[PDB]
Amino acid sequence: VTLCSPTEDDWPGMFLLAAASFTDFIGPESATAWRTLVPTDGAVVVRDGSEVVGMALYMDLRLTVPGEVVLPTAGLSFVAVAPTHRRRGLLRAMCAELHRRIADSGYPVAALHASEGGIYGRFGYGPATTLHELTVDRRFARFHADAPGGGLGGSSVRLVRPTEHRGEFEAIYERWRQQVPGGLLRPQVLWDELLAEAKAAPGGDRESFALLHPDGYALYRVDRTDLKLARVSELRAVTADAHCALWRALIGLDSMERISIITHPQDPLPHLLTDTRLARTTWRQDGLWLRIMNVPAALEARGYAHEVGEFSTVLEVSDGGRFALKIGDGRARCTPTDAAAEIEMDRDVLGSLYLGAHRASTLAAANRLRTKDSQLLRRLDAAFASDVPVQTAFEF
Amino acid sequence: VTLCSPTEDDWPGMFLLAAASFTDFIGPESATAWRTLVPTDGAVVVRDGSEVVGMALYMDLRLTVPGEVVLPTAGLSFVAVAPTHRRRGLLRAMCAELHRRIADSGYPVAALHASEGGIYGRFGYGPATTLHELTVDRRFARFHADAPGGGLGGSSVRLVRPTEHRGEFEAIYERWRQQVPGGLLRPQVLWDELLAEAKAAPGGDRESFALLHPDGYALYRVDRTDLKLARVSELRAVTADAHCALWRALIGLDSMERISIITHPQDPLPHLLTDTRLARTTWRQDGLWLRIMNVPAALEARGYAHEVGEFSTVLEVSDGGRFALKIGDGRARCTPTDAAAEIEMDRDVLGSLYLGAHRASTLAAANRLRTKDSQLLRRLDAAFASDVPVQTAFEF
Amino acid sequence: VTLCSPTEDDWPGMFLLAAASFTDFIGPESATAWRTLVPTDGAVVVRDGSEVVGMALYMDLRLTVPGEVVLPTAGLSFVAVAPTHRRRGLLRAMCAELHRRIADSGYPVAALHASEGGIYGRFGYGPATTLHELTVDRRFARFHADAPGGGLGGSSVRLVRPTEHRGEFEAIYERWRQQVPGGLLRPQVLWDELLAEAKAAPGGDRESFALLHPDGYALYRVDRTDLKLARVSELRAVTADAHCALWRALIGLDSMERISIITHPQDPLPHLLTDTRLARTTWRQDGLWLRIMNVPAALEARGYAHEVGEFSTVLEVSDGGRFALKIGDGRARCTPTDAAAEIEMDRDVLGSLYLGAHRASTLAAANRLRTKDSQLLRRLDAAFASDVPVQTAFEF
Amino acid sequence: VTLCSPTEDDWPGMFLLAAASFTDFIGPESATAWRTLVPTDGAVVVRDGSEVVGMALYMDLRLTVPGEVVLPTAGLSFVAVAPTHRRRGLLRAMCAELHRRIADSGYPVAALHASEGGIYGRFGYGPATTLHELTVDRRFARFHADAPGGGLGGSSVRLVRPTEHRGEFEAIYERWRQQVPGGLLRPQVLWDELLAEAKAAPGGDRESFALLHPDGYALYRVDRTDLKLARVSELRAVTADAHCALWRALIGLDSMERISIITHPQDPLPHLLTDTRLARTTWRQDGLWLRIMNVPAALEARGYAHEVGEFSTVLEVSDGGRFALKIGDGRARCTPTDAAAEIEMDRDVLGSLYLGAHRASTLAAANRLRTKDSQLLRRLDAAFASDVPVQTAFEF
Ligand SMILES: Nc1nc(SCCCN2CCCCC2)nc2sc3c(c12)CCC3
Ligand SMILES: Nc1nc(SCCCN2CCCCC2)nc2sc3c(c12)CCC3
Ligand SMILES: Nc1nc(SCCCN2CCCCC2)nc2sc3c(c12)CCC3
Ligand SMILES: Nc1nc(SCCCN2CCCCC2)nc2sc3c(c12)CCC3
Repeated sequence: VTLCSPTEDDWPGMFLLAAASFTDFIGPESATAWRTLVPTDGAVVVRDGSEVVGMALYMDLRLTVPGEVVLPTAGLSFVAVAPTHRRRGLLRAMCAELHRRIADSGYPVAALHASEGGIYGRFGYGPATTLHELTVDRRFARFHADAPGGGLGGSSVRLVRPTEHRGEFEAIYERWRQQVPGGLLRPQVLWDELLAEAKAAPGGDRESFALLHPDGYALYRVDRTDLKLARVSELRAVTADAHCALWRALIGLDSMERISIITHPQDPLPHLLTDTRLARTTWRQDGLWLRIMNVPAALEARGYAHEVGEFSTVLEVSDGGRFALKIGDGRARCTPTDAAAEIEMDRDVLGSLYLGAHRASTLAAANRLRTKDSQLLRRLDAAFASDVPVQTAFEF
Repeated sequence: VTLCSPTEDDWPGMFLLAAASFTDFIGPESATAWRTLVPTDGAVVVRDGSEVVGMALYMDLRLTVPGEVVLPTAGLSFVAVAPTHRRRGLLRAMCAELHRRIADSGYPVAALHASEGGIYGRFGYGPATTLHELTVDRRFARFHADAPGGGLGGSSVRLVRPTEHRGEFEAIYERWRQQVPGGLLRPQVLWDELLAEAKAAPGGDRESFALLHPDGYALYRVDRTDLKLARVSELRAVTADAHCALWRALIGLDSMERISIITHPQDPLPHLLTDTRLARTTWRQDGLWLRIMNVPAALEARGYAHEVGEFSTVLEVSDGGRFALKIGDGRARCTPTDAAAEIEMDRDVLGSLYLGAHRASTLAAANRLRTKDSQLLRRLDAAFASDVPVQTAFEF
Repeated sequence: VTLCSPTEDDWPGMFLLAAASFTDFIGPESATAWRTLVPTDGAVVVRDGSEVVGMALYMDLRLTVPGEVVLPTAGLSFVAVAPTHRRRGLLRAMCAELHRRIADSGYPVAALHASEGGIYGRFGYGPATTLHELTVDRRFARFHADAPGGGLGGSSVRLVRPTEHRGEFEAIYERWRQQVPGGLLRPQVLWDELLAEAKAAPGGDRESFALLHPDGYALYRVDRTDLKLARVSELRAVTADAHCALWRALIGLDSMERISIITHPQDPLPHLLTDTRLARTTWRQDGLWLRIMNVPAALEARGYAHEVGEFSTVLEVSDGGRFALKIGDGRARCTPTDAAAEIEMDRDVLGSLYLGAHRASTLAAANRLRTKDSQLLRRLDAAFASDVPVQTAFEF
Repeated sequence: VTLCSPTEDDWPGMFLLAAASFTDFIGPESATAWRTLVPTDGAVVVRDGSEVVGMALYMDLRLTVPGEVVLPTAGLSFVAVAPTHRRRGLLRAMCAELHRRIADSGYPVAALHASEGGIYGRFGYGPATTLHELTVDRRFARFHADAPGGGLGGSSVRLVRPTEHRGEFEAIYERWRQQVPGGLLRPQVLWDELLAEAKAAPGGDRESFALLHPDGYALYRVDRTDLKLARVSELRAVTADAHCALWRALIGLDSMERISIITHPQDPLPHLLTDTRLARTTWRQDGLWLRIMNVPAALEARGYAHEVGEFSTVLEVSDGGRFALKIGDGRARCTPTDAAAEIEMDRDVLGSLYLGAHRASTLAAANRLRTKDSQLLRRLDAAFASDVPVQTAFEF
């Protein structure tokens, strides 16, 4: 067992390990598209003597963070150890090698989507966004008087075939991802994939329809087995008007009993209805996980709340450095120091604060984040908070 | 049909309407205890010609709000219209009469627990706290290295009969409710009720056990039908140590597969585990609903974030007044003005911001809260936010 | 934390730990009856500083083993560690102390019923009997021509109130337990308990009825929630005639769709029907677990198959001795030796072979039982096998 | 209605009756393969006046019986009566005709797989092997210290595409079926069928993967609807090492919660784990059914336990002959006699004892097997028992 970059002849073995390791694997001729996002030296394989018994890679991604700043981001994915080589330390070896390469390439952060919430904390990854399934019983749903877009005169929302309005979706998503923390550049090849999932499958998923507004879209389909449920796969809205308009259209799906969507905890949909409770939260999970690769480069890159006054402190990341952190005017300066640490935390905890989805107060309550001054805790809390709520772009 | 204060001879008719209207009604000799919390002229009945076809009352409560300030609070409850007198405007008449009496008595706020999330918005009530059911699969649960109270040496947590350690629970709850927004004074008679629910029922609920720490307690019981589920009815912890210690004890219930609890969205339990995901959010609802009875008295009474700098603005509540609002140094001054409104909202929306559980940004996104300056929105957001997270005390 | 025999004043604390540790606990005034089966120095408690945080005891039992031989048996039960004192090594301390006392008292074997199949292997306990739930769809059930007791003329089976025919049940059970491996003497106090479970509970279990034959009985009751299911709590038959007669009566319960019973894997009921498949096996578990306390005393006490010819060998139990074992004429001689071991196994594996419910071939296939001669394996297999099939008496 | 051998022009009508009679029918161009195993005069059809309203056939099979002896075996299958011709005695006519031809061809035994356990007893078929579904919760599964193949150094097990390692599977199965009672020669055409079921179906079964050891294999696939369940379709192991190695690989399927397999009651898997209970028995049924066509030829062909001493007796099969049976040195001599019968049974009961999966004691308890000497019962029991446990090869 040795660690190597895969050659063209390894990929068939990687696809076999993929098929056996991921229930949701989309076959090799669709994995061709994701491969384009893997840089030269983005992948490691472990061979036995030889078949692939281990693999991991990263993709080149652009992640939006608070202050509408776009970071280069190594997206970890396609991580797998053969069932025949468990408890052999292959993951520890592969992750160490990719993190070496990710750091040496100058990525300030790495990101992934977890298959279990227990594996990735020990490698410096912290859950950074929260998924929120809302299911609406749309038979009872009435919009509030105060809701926009309920006036006698035209609807701006159209029902369309997704495949025929790609450019409009691309345009809206591009505007969306640039102004929202958690947003990812979605390259051409993943739009090719998204619109091939939109056509009906023989004895699989049903036809996907689109609701198109000048400033937003929604892709939805009826569930395979529950024919009274509509699953909103993706809703992107740039303006509050577009968000409300699109929800009026979805509550107008009179053949459905329930609309379900995976959104963020600050989704305003409940407040659009006369009865907040009709939009039930039916499921919550960690979305994107973040590993801060370079602490000073990442803390300096994002914006901070203009509301909190200027303040200084010393932050220690366990096996990650000690830094004089000064925050004011929504910018941070982060420099090396040997001064006494006022605030200590593991690198994963920093990942979790970074997009401003978890409050420092909460992590401190669990002792994930040590300090002896609670004034500094309130300040971190307010500084790291995000004006624009954190959303999740797409699974990779 | 006329509106009257009930006399001693009306209560049997009220109890009949209660039994027919509330599935969870606890019989008349236990309703005797709650009656003590109803002031003279706290109740209205509607008689037909005569049996009770309508009733509503308020109880005298002390609600803790941000800045560890305790408000007198009218707690609405025992609201019911006979199934024979629907769409007759009896609720509108009864609520109007109680709100007249509540206001004239000098209560700055009123509060209730909703049976539906659609009834109470139009009477000025806004959902103000969020309930969060966490279910833990305790077979997989491992505490983090960073977690307190996992060191060789004594446990401070004891397993006890609830009935034999009342004074200790009372002491801990009193300390808890005084330092947490949403906290309610729990009077003697509701401790009498809480410990009568703690004994096993013939073909009903099972025996309740207590986990007692110097600085916290947990009441739990095994579910009636699911014998592998433990329901934590109530966990109160004053210190992070007490909260962690009590959870180590609950994960130690080796005969159970799952521990469920109703807590708040900022509960640190997920962050105590190596796997955040093992604490699944299985259910979310509006907890306490708030009606601000006197806008200037309530905005002046609570504390605000010291982090946001001093700022002034003009707030209009629909049919509720217009006020020059100046906030700085965590105090607010709120005075009458006829100046142009910068910020507008219905009274219910104010109820929802008041305990700092909903962000103004979120309500603004839904157009529940109108302004043309987004800088002022960020400021409201930060000012009204609560350092100590908002919890729910007990249903009334 | 120290290990002590409990005094009369400890038992209230033990009952508290019991109530919190066992979902099926029957309250203290019924635990009074089982207490009579606990000898002086049969119990250990661990106190903290003081409440009971740990307890274990054994009861004096008479277990029937192959060759209709009755062994004195320490029955372990009432084992519990407080949820506040997990991973503290209290079980290891308590089990060590009881095993010291059990051995020094001259018990050749100890036995228990497991709450998990993973705890008790490391303390020398092997699963020794197998439980088998058969559910019959009695609407389709027809007895075979070859079945006894289907002839024109009287039925010998009567439907009776259990409480009125105690002596007859006692008589039949006494005959049953003396001729069946796994049989236990059931003392007077556990008959007092068995017939108090036979009366209907308010919002609990339904009335128990009895089917009484001269040479067997069946206790059954309709399920709480499934009113088309009859649960046979206990069927004891001395003669094949009695077993068949009692099943004709149970298939005659025309208001029921299904009869369920927990029996042994060799129960002949399937072979009584024209359709073997109508008696579905719906559930299987380990019944009684056995720890051989004195290897030579236990191997010498039981009978062996007369069919296998005389043979000698050397058996090593890990940390349990090495013995020259000679078996012939259904007796064994077991003496100390330092000669080379032909057969090796952990003490738990011996427990599992002892009642002849597990085949040595099967344990050898799993490498629980090492030898290099497969002829000796066939011989062990045949010797240790039981003519009369192994059954489970009652849970303790 | 008359009984005829089908001509080439009957098969389309037979396939229609098949499609309407068997839910699991695989279409006509796959039935082409099984047809090759049907000898000339292996099939009967009943025509009405003309469409096929009745059919039955046998296939030429080689069944392994105790003593690693291989019998020619008529495998009954494709038995069907049109729903329009029930209770017309067509099955009785067709079975009589095939049994005439099977006997006259010199097959000592016939075998089938039942669609109901109630049809086939009256035609002389006895259930002879037992199926056992084990489901493992693989999250908790830990192998015992004593288990083979858990040492630092290479795994001998590989994850492979089934279609690319046919010869290896064939080799291992050939070795397996020759040394195990219940084993069947699997001809080339049924390997062609087995590896066409191994590829993913559009809106059907998922891709099948293989775990390959030098001395064993496992075919598994994720369930259609339960994506956390892996179904092991087939596990064949020649050595205990291979069996353990393959189970370590299956417990290493970390994306699955549960591994299910259909195996035999003596499968050693439970004993490989620290917790026997984690391998739950979730389902049991009759596997292969056996009809002894020639009693003396079949009793003479198989081996018997060498452990039981030489003994003689007289066996009567109802309408099947009376025989002087002498068993010693694991051989039997079976000759015609008119001497008094010591042991009587229906032919089906003999089928059930023949592979040594049912104990004579058990069948005697049900009066399926009459004798007045219980010493002779113990001897039959031991003689007919099988050293190597009885397994089920494949459904036909
Ligand atoms: N990165 C990829 N993603 C996907 S689908 C996203 C599934 C999300 N998971 C992600 C993990 C668990 C939760 C949910 N497919 C492929 S194929 C292929 C790649 C790749 C990389 C290069 C070859
Ligand atoms: N206030 C009371 N509460 C209760 S139990 C709390 C149930 C919570 N509900 C509250 C509403 C819906 C959700 C859940 N019982 C009684 S009796 C009695 C009173 C009263 C007042 C005076 C006579
Ligand atoms: N030995 C006892 N048994 C029972 S009920 C049997 C339950 C079976 N379990 C046993 C374990 C798990 C499976 C199923 N109750 C009591 S009270 C009391 C004793 C005792 C001892 C002295 C005070
Ligand atoms: N013998 C065959 N088997 C199968 S699939 C095995 C199904 C098992 N059943 C068997 C019975 C019920 C339980 C389960 N298919 C065919 S097609 C075709 C034949 C045949 C014979 C000649 C044309």
